[PDB]
Amino acid sequence: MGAQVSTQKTGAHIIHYTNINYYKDAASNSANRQDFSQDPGKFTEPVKDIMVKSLPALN
Amino acid sequence: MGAQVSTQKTGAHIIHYTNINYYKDAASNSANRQDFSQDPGKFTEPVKDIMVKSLPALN
Amino acid sequence: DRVRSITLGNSTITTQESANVVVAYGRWPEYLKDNEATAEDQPTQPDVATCRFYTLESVTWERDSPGWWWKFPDALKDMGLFGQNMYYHYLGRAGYTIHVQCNASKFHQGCLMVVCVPEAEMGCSQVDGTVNEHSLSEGETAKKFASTSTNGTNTVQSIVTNAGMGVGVGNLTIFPHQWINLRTNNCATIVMPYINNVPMDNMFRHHNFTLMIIPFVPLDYSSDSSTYVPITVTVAPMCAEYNGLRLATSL
Amino acid sequence: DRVRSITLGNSTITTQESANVVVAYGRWPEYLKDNEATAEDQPTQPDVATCRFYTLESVTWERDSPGWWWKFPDALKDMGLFGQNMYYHYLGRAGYTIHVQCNASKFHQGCLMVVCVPEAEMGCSQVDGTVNEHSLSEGETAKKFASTSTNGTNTVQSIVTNAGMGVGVGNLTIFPHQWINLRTNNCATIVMPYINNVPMDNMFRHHNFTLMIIPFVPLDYSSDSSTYVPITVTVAPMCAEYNGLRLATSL
Amino acid sequence: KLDTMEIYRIPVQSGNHQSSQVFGFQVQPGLDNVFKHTLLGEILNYYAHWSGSIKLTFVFCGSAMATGKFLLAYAPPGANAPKSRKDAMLGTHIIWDVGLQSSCVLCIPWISQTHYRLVQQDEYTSAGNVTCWYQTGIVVPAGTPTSCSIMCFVSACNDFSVRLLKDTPFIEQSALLQ
Amino acid sequence: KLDTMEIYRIPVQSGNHQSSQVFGFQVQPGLDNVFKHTLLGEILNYYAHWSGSIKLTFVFCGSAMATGKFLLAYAPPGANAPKSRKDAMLGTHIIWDVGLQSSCVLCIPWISQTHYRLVQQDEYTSAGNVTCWYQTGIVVPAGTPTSCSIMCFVSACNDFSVRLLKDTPFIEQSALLQ
Amino acid sequence: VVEAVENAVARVADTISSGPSNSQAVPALTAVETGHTSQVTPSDTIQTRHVRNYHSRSESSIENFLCRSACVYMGEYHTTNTDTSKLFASWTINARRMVQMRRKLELFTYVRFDMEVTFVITSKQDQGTQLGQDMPPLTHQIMYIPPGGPIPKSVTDYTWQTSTNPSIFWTEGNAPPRMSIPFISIGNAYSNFYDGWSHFSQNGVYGYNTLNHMGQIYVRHVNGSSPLPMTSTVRMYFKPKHVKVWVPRPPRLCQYKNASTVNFTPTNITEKRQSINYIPETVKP
Amino acid sequence: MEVTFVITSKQDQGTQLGQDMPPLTHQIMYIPPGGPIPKSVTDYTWQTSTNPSIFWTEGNAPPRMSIPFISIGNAYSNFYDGWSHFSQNGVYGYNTLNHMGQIYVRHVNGSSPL
Amino acid sequence: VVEAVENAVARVADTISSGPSNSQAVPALTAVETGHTSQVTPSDTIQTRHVRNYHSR
Ligand SMILES: CCCCCCCCCCCCC/C=C/[C@H](O)[C@H](N)CO
Ligand SMILES: CCCCCCCCCCCCC/C=C/[C@H](O)[C@H](N)CO
Repeated sequence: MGAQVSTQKTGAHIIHYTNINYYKDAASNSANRQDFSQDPGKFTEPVKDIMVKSLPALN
Repeated sequence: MGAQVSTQKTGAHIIHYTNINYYKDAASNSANRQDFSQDPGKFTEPVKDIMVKSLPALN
Repeated sequence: DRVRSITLGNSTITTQESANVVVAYGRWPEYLKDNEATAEDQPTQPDVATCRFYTLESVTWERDSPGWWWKFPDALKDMGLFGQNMYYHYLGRAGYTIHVQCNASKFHQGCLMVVCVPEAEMGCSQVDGTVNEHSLSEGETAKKFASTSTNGTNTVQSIVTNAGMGVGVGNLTIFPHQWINLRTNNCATIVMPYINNVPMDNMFRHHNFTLMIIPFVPLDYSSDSSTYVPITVTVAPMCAEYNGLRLATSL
Repeated sequence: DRVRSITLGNSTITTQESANVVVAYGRWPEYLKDNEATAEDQPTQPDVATCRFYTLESVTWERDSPGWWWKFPDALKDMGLFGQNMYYHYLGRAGYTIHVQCNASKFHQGCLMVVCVPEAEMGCSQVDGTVNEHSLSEGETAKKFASTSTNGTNTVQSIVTNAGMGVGVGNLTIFPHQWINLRTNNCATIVMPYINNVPMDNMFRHHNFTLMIIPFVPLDYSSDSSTYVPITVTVAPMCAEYNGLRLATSL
Repeated sequence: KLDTMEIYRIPVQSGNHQSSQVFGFQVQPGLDNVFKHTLLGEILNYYAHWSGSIKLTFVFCGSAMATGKFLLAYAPPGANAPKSRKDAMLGTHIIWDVGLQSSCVLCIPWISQTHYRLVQQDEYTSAGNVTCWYQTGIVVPAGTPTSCSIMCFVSACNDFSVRLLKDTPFIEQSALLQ
Repeated sequence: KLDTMEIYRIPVQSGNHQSSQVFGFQVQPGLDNVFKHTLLGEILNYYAHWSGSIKLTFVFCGSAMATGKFLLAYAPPGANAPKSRKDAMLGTHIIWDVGLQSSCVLCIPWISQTHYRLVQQDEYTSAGNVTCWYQTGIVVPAGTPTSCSIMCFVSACNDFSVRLLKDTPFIEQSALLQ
Repeated sequence: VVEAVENAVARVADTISSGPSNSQAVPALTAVETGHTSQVTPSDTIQTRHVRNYHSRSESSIENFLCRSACVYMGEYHTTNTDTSKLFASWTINARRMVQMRRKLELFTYVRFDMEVTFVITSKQDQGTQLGQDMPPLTHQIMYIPPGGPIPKSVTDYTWQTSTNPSIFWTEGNAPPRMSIPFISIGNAYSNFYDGWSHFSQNGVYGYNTLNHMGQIYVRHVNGSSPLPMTSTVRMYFKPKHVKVWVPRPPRLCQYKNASTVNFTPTNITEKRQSINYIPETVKP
Repeated sequence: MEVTFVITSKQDQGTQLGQDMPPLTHQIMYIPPGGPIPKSVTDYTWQTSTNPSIFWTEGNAPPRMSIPFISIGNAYSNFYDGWSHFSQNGVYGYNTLNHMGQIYVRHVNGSSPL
Repeated sequence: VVEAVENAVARVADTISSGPSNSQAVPALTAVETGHTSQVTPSDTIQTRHVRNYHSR
């Protein structure tokens, strides 16, 4: 029946849930809360020549 | 559909139930009523040297 | 079976009339590990300069004695390098070995209860009032219970039957404890791990546990036996750790 | 080639204009081992709470400055847990990293010598007299050389050409040393191992080494350049060990 | 100075000023006036809990002929703030030498008894202080200015996180159409 | 004695006191004043039904030179409580000899026509009584106290259980903020 | 048919153990003039222990940061009146009148998402000397009009036929109405800032109001009733989902002035303290 | 936790009774520490842009929602034998550690001649 | 997809049959001073029949 089973948010130191889509448009679907990606170098390291961080910056 | 089938509470001297999770967070799940473990020795026998109970305690 | 020896650092305790040893909840002290740590700086571990027996002051067990208590830590803040490390750091962690001593002849009689109570929050003898720090602890000197209800400002309600906490004293056996029965043994020994809801804590702000000593059967003797019978406490920290070095604080 | 970083404990030093590092006699600090030990009790090793950089007070390098010296240890007896461990033990052992800083513009000129002298026994300015402890050291404050011969009771004969020891100052290069030439570099760094004739010693009774800072070429500048030029010292102990725990001594 | 660029500049100068402290402030990244309107503080003020290490970068903007060394120190909480270079010397510190590389980084590491501190910090979740002192002093040749300035940048490290969303107290209105 | 430690101490002494009973009480672990504020009674008062065996431990706190023997007896219900050692001798009993081991355990076994008894016990779910008598007597040498005390502990065995949760009658209030 | 989908949680980096060091590597010396932020950690500058860090950056993702309902409009309308225009409410759609949602959205230059729209409607008996009646439950009509549609003139206008416009009818006492709206813009993303004009001669309308153009909302009572006057209030709530944003910006410092412009009054950088060295004493007896 | 609310209403005693009110609606808002506090029943803070709120109408089933474990520690503490200030004074005991926000509740109709 | 989860019920201990005895084993003599609670059952002190106990905690 086109069900999806995925894991729930838990802690660290029976845990999954099921979902069905009812509507014909994807703009009716619930929010996408479980996607956690990053790419910080876009803003923190926007330079042409790579800087090693153990070497001096200049010279 | 990620269903779970487990046994019901009955007596001693057709007996199982099904469950589906609907929400994305595990803090939304129902209570965990069917787990029965014990470790009484933590409070009743907290001694370093084991006491046999057929032998005298001292000497 | 009744003889015991305990060695820690450069200190050693012997005894010839012991019962057994109580490991608080079956858990021995241990250092904090990586999958349970939050503070990031590398910690110091002195390891023989702090983990050794310190002896406090004695009390006199009289025919009418209600009992005594101490607060840990802050009973050891003036004990050598353990106290000095407490003064200079923000975070500390340690377990303990406690040893209580009281000897008497085969013609005396009496019974003491020795109990360790984690997070022993106490009440004031004025219902709409609060306690002062002096009323909870006098350092290496013991505070004293009463036999009747108490009055006074900022002082703890210290009638011995309610143990300063609003419970029935005869139930204190839910905690780690031993008994000293004068006909049976002459010392008690309790090993206590670090017990908190966070991995480390500040050693001046928070009292981790209270040691209580309560006579249930009063001391009694006959014609010309010895009258002076003292009780002595000796405590040694174990697996001591400190984080957050800065300038020394002052009370 | 000129940039350097040094990390110890929770402290870090950077520099952009260094020359090199001097390892006193090619020997790095290290702990005492078993085939060279005499004292029997297990020692304490705090290891991050003591082995870190402490910064002393600065001095002002004027156009007429003869020089400065410090005594080690006893310049660090009030520095946190290192000092507290010094107070409570009979025997101690440690090496050091010393770092001297002095920056100026490309329009100033001057030249300083930075030298470490083991067992710098000093003489009195009265030939048939002896020195007081105050005349040898003021803790974290530097003592000052003179440019002429000195007088006074119990004070050190401190004319800079004889270095307080009856030698020619231009020969002090036999010891571990560096130079700070204001046109070349702005800092000096010396790593010093434990140097004694016994494996451990008491840290109050015995000065292990003296740090001397002597300008050979005086500070000079022109019309409206900056007049205030300070010098700063920073020292970190390494591989620190203590034996013989007892009650705290008092001076 | 609240409406001028001088609010960003820390002043230093030559001569004997070893006894004078350069600057000092509390480590309260979401509450103290020094930090609450920077990018990091602005992000934190949407949340209730924070955790992680912090980076402070210091840049020297004097002429190419000025030299000097500074001591940058951080003290965990439990005592009052140091009043002299000797006391601050006992904390976590770095000695910065001004040279062809113009920038030094002091890292404040996460030393705490709890996993998280409150963005609205109180006595219980305090974190300590930062101070700066002259290690040697500023020396210059003739024909150069004698006063100079230093600037300071803040950012978060790669172990940093926040939680417990809330509304911010920095924006408001009295009626609609605003 | 309701506010003193003497409430916990049972008195005994030397001489001819064979006719005097030492103590006696009903077995009502959740209702009788003797048992309702101990740990076991406190747990039971949150429930309506209980079942299982009970342990009573007795410890002798006299000087190391006192000797004696006691008879500890338990009588199931159906008759009135015994008035002499001879009658109590016919029930379930143990003869305790005071020695280097200072503690004796009397176990009350589950003898009942129903599987459970009411925590709020009535005539129908009664369980009987416990009594203590001098089996020989207390003998001491010269120079020793002649009076002594005995203490008593209660706990539950490994066949014990409760059911039918309810609110407890030991806590109350007249208004909020309490 | 069942299909398993695996979720990867992303926790933060651990700290590695580090000892003493004496070398030529200088991690602490940098140069900000390059435009580069230093990637140093505590392990480069001090001695550290090993820590296994389990914290997660889950609640600071854009989707979790933005997916929460927020009010964007409130309006009132009467059942009876002598003005003929106070019997229905109407407005032009945007998210610029309530400052919290506006400032939150304005941390980014461009945004794109779908919306979930909720309405909250309440009513009240107008104050008067003669009260007391027996009215049936009130019903409400909400109609959305894309640009170019005919505009209602009154509460009995033919335009309420809503043949092609979507409408909602609702009765008081039930759960609040709700519907979802897809990403509807002639561009590839919504624009929060526009530094340009509407006319090719560099004049006309400046800035935001050139690009939005997303229709109007009208709301009326359906009963056509009320011997005694009554008032209703409608409130609109927005929640974005399936979000993407581009080009972060510094957050707004000055207070907002109007909904058409970015105009402001000069404000200070922060608040003052006594001294550049001042730090209060907190450890005192 | 699972949190449930039960809400009831009543006509105040008076000499003149009798009216025709529509069903009453209620708003419940939770405020974590540091949030702005409402001053009245028409304060802007009831916009609840980021705070979670519940709206409810009389006659329906009682409202309900679930809350996860929210504490800066590893567990909730029921007893705390310590102080709030590093000089061993200030606030004693439990009130040092809890700090879990406030709850505000109002009518939504803004109504009631009587 | 269905997934079976098995629940284990934990009932209390049975009592074992026991007859007369005359020996040196003394289960009834203890020492509370140790801090230890005695783990004796009725079968150590009296004669008992065998019971299969079905009660659950
Ligand atoms: C019958 C009831 C229908 C309700 C109609 C609601 C439609 C609302 C208009 C759709 C466009 C809203 C999407 C967001 C608009 C702006 O781009 C954003 N606030 C940011 O620019
Ligand atoms: C919009 C309605 C939201 C309702 C908000 C209810 C939140 C209640 C606060 C959450 C924390 C409650 C958890 C228990 C608190 C204490 O730790 C325990 N009572 C024991 O200490």
